[PDB]
Amino acid sequence: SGYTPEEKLRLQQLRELRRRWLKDQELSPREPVLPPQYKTYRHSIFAFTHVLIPVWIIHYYLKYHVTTKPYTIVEKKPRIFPGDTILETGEVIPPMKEFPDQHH
Amino acid sequence: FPKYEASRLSSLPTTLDPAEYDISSETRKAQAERLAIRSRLKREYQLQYYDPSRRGVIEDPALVRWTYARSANIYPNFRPNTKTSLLGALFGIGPLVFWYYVFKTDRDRKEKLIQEGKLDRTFNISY
Amino acid sequence: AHIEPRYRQFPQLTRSQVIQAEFFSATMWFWILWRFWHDSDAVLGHFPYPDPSQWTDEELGIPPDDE
Amino acid sequence: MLKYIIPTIMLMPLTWLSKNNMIWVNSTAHSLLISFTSLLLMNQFGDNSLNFSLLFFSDSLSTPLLILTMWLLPLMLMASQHHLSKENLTRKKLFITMLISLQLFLIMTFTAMELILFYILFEATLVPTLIIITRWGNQTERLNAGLYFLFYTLAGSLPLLVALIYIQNTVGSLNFLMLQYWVQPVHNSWSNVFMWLACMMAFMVKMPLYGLHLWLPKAHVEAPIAGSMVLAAVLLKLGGYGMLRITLILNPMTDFMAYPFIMLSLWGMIMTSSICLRQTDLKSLIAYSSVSHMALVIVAILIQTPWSYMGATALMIAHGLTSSMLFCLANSNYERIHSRTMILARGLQTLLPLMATWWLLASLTNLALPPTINLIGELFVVMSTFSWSNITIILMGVNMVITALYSLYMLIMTQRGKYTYHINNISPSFTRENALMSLHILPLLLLTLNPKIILGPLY
Amino acid sequence: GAHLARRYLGDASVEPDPLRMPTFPPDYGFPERKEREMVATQQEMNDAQLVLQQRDYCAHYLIRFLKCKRDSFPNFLACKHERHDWDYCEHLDYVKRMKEFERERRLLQRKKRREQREAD
Amino acid sequence: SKMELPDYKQWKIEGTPLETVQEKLAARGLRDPWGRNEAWRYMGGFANNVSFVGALLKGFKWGFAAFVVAIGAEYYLESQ
Amino acid sequence: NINENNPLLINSIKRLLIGSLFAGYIISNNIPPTTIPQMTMPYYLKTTALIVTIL
Amino acid sequence: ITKDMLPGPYPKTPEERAAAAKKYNMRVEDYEPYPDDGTGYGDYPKLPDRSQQERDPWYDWDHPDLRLNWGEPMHWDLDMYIRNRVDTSPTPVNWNLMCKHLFGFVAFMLFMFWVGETYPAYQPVGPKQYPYNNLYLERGGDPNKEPEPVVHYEI
Amino acid sequence: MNMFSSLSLVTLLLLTMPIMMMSFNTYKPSNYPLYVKTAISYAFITSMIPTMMFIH
Amino acid sequence: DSWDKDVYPEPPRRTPAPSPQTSLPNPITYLTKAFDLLVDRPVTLVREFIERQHAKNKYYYYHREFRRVPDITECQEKDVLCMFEAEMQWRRDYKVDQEIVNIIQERLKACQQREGESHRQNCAKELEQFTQVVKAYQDRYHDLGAHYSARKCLAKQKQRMLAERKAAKEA
Amino acid sequence: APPLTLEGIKDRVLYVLKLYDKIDPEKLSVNSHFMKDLGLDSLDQVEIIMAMEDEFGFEIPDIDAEKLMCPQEIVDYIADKKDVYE
Amino acid sequence: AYLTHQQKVLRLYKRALRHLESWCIHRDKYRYFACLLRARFDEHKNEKDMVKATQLLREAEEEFWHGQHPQPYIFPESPGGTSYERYECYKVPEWCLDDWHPSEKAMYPDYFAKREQWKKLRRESWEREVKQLQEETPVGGPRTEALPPARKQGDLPPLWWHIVTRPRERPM
Ligand SMILES: CCCCCCCCCCCCO[C@@H]1O[C@H](CO)[C@@H](O[C@H]2O[C@H](CO)[C@@H](O)[C@H](O)[C@H]2O)[C@H](O)[C@H]1O
Ligand SMILES: CCCCCCCCCCCCO[C@@H]1O[C@H](CO)[C@@H](O[C@H]2O[C@H](CO)[C@@H](O)[C@H](O)[C@H]2O)[C@H](O)[C@H]1O
Ligand SMILES: CCCCCCCCCCCCO[C@@H]1O[C@H](CO)[C@@H](O[C@H]2O[C@H](CO)[C@@H](O)[C@H](O)[C@H]2O)[C@H](O)[C@H]1O
Ligand SMILES: CCCCCCCCCCCCO[C@@H]1O[C@H](CO)[C@@H](O[C@H]2O[C@H](CO)[C@@H](O)[C@H](O)[C@H]2O)[C@H](O)[C@H]1O
Ligand SMILES: CCCCCCCCCCCCO[C@@H]1O[C@H](CO)[C@@H](O[C@H]2O[C@H](CO)[C@@H](O)[C@H](O)[C@H]2O)[C@H](O)[C@H]1O
Ligand SMILES: *C(=O)CCCCCCCCCCCCC
Repeated sequence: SGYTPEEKLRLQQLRELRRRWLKDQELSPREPVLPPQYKTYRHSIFAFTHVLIPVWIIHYYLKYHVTTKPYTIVEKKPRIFPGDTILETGEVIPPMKEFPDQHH
Repeated sequence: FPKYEASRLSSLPTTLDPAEYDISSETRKAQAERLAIRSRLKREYQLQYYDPSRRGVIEDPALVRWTYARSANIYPNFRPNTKTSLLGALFGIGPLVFWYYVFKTDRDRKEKLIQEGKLDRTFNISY
Repeated sequence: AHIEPRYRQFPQLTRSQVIQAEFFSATMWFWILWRFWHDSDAVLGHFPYPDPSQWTDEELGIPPDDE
Repeated sequence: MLKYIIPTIMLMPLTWLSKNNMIWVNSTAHSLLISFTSLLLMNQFGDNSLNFSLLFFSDSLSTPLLILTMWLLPLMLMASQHHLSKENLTRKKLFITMLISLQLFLIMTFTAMELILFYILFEATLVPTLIIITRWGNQTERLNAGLYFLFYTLAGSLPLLVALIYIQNTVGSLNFLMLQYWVQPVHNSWSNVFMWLACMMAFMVKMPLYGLHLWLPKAHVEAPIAGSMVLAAVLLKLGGYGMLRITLILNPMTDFMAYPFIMLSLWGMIMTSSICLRQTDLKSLIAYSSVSHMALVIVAILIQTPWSYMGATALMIAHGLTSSMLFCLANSNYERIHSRTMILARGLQTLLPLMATWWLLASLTNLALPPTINLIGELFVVMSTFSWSNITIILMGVNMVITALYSLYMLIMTQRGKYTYHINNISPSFTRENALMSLHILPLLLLTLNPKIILGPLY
Repeated sequence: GAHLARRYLGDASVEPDPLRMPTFPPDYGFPERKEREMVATQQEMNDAQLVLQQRDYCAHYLIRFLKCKRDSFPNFLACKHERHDWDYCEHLDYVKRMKEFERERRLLQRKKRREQREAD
Repeated sequence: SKMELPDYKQWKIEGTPLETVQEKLAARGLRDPWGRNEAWRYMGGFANNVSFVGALLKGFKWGFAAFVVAIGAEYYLESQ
Repeated sequence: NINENNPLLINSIKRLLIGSLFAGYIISNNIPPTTIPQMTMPYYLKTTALIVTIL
Repeated sequence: ITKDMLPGPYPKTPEERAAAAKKYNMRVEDYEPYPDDGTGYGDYPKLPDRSQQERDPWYDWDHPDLRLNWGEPMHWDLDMYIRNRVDTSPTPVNWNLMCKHLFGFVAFMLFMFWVGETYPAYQPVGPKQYPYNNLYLERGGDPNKEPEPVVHYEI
Repeated sequence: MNMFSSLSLVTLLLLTMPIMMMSFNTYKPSNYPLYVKTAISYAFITSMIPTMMFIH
Repeated sequence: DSWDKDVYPEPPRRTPAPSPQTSLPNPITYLTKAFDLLVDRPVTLVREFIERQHAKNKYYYYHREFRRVPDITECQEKDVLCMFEAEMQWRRDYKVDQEIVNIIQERLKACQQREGESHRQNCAKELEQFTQVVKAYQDRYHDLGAHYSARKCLAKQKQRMLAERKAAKEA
Repeated sequence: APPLTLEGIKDRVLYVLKLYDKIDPEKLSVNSHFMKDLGLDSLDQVEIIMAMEDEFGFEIPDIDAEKLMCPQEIVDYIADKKDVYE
Repeated sequence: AYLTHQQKVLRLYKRALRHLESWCIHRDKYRYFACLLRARFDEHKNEKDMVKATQLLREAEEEFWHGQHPQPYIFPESPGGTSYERYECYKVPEWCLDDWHPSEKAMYPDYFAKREQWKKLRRESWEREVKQLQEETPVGGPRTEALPPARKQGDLPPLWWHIVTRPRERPM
């Protein structure tokens, strides 16, 4: 069932050529012939250029442009609980009424 | 072993097709000349595909026939008959009349409700 | 490189990779045992389930069948 | 408008008096300068249009179309100068003259204040377009394509001429400002049914309307690249622009006269999107894509709501830049393999990486990826059609599914897969070709930042 | 639970219908029922921005827990006692609803007896 | 750098489930001629693998010991 | 050729391993309550998930 | 190509059937036009309706991705049968049986969901009770109407 | 509000900077993958500050 | 500040005072101080510099006032010169009314966010004001079509006024 | 992966055959024809190719496999498919 | 069918072994059942009546279809496998190097010097390859897709370029 002698011979001759071709794909020592052309400090300039400069720009943008227009930044108002003291007015929020203080 | 029931989208495996087996000298003759046509077309292609001086596209007449057969050759071979007219009427006029009554009926209902005040449009001011 | 392939043989291992795997496998079981000790309720039930058939008719205000 | 008409005319002496080796450099440079000054048209007011004289006016509808028209002339020159390189010098100058004369008729068509002046210029564009297709097309079928283009248009235009003259006789004026104040309602009658049809059929053929679209796959395929760029980007929008203006004088009859044409469009787009799935010719696929998109414009114009007019205006501009870019992309392949068959050259992303990026960006805009102005227009039209009838969401939704399939099918078939082995002349993309692609996509994507200038008068 | 087996595979005429319960007067069989007491005022729940589903009869314990949570930040393990107080209160609320279901069932049982005996 | 493969004479089915297969085949009068090609999978560091129960209990020994040590510390920390 | 000794591989999985152990506990104990957790039920409803998993 | 090599009309005579088969690089025995029903096929050969996914992967196709050879007649529906689209390869389970089991599973699950909606599961618990006339004011009730009082008692 | 709003936007802006650098030829493609990974790690840190304020 | 508080109202702010019940340090407190020093301060100085430049070049711009012209009600039919002015006026008032509905919608959205879980009751005034303004806007401008005009608006009003007369006639 | 070599491939091809109980490991050489020299049949050859697929982790199509009748042919086929040139 | 009876039985053997291996999974269990399956094939090895042999093959195929694995094992790089055609996007034809800019070619002066020699070797051999094919092909074209070797010294096997210079299986 195997190869015929003609089949074997053609494979033999292609094989020599293919292996020579693959060998020629190897790069020479000088190639490629390029044309003319520690963590802390490395991590510091990243924080500077990617965190501080952007937050500077964004804070300036929000503080003097976005927040000077109505309803651009809308916060949910703080939760007020009994016993809290309001900073704006100093009003003291009354405590809740006495519980049955039942425990279990 | 329940037998294989071929479908349009689930073809019959060759290993279960009787035509594959019980081969005759007449079938082996057909295969030989089928393989000849493929071998002759392969040689014609390879002689161009391997030509060092060829730079371009190897024009394939089979591809040209295919794109031409599915465009320019259709009307010359068209005949208005019972099959084409019924199909043309069904798939050309059919859907248009259908969607007309769907939208006309739906829009007539809506207009009637709006006239009487029974359609809620409380916040509808964009259209 | 640091590790070379072997033929039909169990591969080479580093001490670091084996120790770290054991430590995090052990840390998993400490966590489960630690939480189970302090939080068995979250797995078994936080509160008793009353047996409704144990409630008296006067608790539920079911009047006598006469009146 | 003389500050644009006169310099556009002066392009003709410039081309004819140029050195034989500078006709493309000079015309391209100076058509870009005209394109620059067209931005002065964006002095638009909230209430009043910009009315220059008794002849010409500009409003938020005509202004973006004018800016698109004057921008396309430079791009058509770069796209053409490769395949006309061997052409005789005087025939090269005539080719440029046809493009310039086409621009002149277009910028006057979009700004003519009187409808009969609009009609004459609307019709005058046929001549240069017909000459471009039949003289400088490549195939035998270009002659037949010109005949279909000519007689499909004229069969609708001639009834329009009679209708307009009848309207002037009875109203006394065709000036569009006058028609805004002297308009009277159209009451039902068989006489008015045919006035309505004569006022709308010329514009429907240009769009084109489904059923009357057969001229476009022929014409958009047989034309040279520049001819296809203007046909898809601008000339199809003469139909949409005309409808947007004349529907003013057709109310309330548009209420029931729109039904047959809304049905043709709603179903037409699904039919013409499905056609694109089984198209074997890349240019033909793109052409059938234009029919699908312009079906939305027809529906938006007919239902006549503030949102649909904004959406229609955005779609016309967005489609112009996208469809033009796709023809140019397909032409670059054709200039390499000299065939329009889509399956012929595959896996091109492997051989032409940057040009595969343009293919992707063009495909994404075509399938209306948000927030592109293609999506903005297509979404506004869907919003208003839903109100017109909720069930239309089913047809709009299906079309959006099919449109993505053929947009990415074209991208996958040509750019992905394995390269065809025997095609060995795929040279690297030229600077001209890369610049031509980026001059479509970059303005198209920039407009997303400021979309209000392409939303028309009802913004 | 078994209650479903009784209502679906058994006789649903003597089984509470969860959608329509209660079907008897509150005071039937209960001479002088106390009215449930609410500790937290409407304004207090409003100012605490409780979720409406959380503004039940145990809301006063929830307010204490939320206040403790804020004041103990970042110690996210404090306020355990406050959380339990709220959890226990909700357990007692749930038990009450269980009793209301048993009372409804026992009355529907009685209403059948008082109809069968009368019927015969 | 030639990869020296282990000597092939060391792979033997004796003492592996492959030997059981050969005995069940020997009863019917058959042989398994590829058994020695599979033997490396039942030999060396691949012999004896954890069960599914053992796999889950990886690290349970040290984790439990830490747990025992931790509660002792916590317990006495409360008492004192 | 088995080899899992690259630090990129180890560190990336190690962080998600710490997450798969404690992240659920941290998040649950820091998120505010927004419902009424239903903590009363029969034993067979409480342990259902645990039992069917073991089976 | 020249006009003699392009597709033509339906072949009427055996001499035209032999010319068409030669034109399409087919054996006259294997050449079969579509039926002449006026649908526009002409003499384009009718080839078996099988996906390209069904062809031999290991053969040296001139177009390996398409699994076509240069010059062989392409199926009329070639673009529908590329490996990205319609697949016709044999299935381990018969098509009709496949449909029965899929539909049967879906229909049964839909039926069982309807049953489960008729006999819902729930706990033996009375309705949850809320204060202040059932949170009438909180839920957006009108403050200018006194609501139908809702009273909840102890138990 | 100023810190919460400011920090919750730098997170989103931080993630686009590798995209802007790549698209605007101002990067050292030596170890771009490490650059992108580093930016994500820093976004996570800045995103924790708004979350802690919400938790509080 | 910059906008009118009356057009864009905001209830008084009530922030509770810190009441730490833990010995631990609050990370947010020290993060806030770092933010003020490293972000707010340098940003503020850069702005104060820019404001020093804007004070050296102070110049003004004005809000256009439009005198009232006769409405389309006063225009003789087909008198384009008077129709044009009335039509332009009507279009100016149409755009302004669109922005009025936007102001009322922006109040409503701000209230919903500000009130948190209590919005359903604490934003009933803004809901009512939004409902009334949207009703008025719908009456003026709804269903006019893309080719709307003062003439069409008048016809819509007259049709509405006629129905109101008839309904009263029933009473 | 660690690159293959012609000597590397040959060693493993012979390694597998030496673990096949129907081949004498002393009469075996890279040139031994499976039928003529080693006395195997075709059913055996299918198993040998199946064992080389498992060994090197890739499939050899049946049309190719049936023609590999000596260990050298298997070595040559594998090196060709894996671009091994040494 | 162009496969002999032998090739069909041998193919069925391998296919059934692979599907058996997918069911068994464990190597020892597979070895046990692979030998029972081999015994079944050996039981009719000498069947002489071609008619009875063909019927045996027909039944075996019917049995294989009934018992095949619905999800058999596929080698990752085999057709249908999870790595099939994974690297086709990295295979770039060699002719693309002719379009490289000179500044790109100057980076690999040694590589492109060898490349020129290969292109020279392709030109100078082409005519002999065409002539050899012409003179060994019977009238009416070839009957098979087989190709001859080179018959002389210095002759290259006809139609070799795209076999020898095809992209590497792992190009990048
Ligand atoms: C927050 C909780 C932290 C809990 C941390 C608990 C301490 C961490 C323990 C790390 C274990 C390191 O030690 C590791 O243990 C395993 C199991 O015994 C040892 O494995 C042991 O059994 C196997 C087989 O039974 C032998 O092959 C091995 O020689 C033997 O030492 C490893 O050789 C050793 O390296
Ligand atoms: C793509 C093609 C689309 C085709 C669309 C077809 C639209 C058909 C519109 C039909 C309505 C025409 O408008 C209709 O004309 C007739 C004229 O006879 C008018 O009616 C007038 O003539 C009819 C006689 O037939 C009398 O009944 C009536 O007393 C008289 O006033 C109607 O008052 C008017 O409603
Ligand atoms: C090519 C695709 C073909 C698809 C089929 C499309 C069929 C389209 C038929 C055109 C419309 C015909 O039906 C049209 O309905 C509208 C109402 O909506 C009528 O409109 C008129 O009558 C209505 C009441 O009937 C009155 O309010 C008013 O006098 C006027 O609106 C038209 O008199 C009638 O002609
Ligand atoms: C834990 C899982 C929880 C969800 C369980 C859901 C169960 C869903 C069961 C759906 C069963 C539907 O599938 C049903 O099977 C039988 C058996 O083949 C089919 O019946 C078929 O098989 C045999 C022949 O091979 C014959 O009985 C019959 O001639 C044929 O139709 C039914 O036509 C099909 O309707
Ligand atoms: C509207 C934008 C507002 C913010 C504008 C701020 C612009 C500041 C840009 C600085 C440089 C950005 O672009 C890029 O940054 C990274 C990090 O420094 C550098 O990348 C460097 O660090 C990273 C990781 O630390 C390494 O993976 C990489 O090998 C190295 O080159 C690039 O060399 C530089 O080109
Ligand atoms: C009754 O309480 C309604 C609950 C509906 C089904 C819940 C499923 C619980 C199964 C209990 C069996 C015990 C096995 C752990």
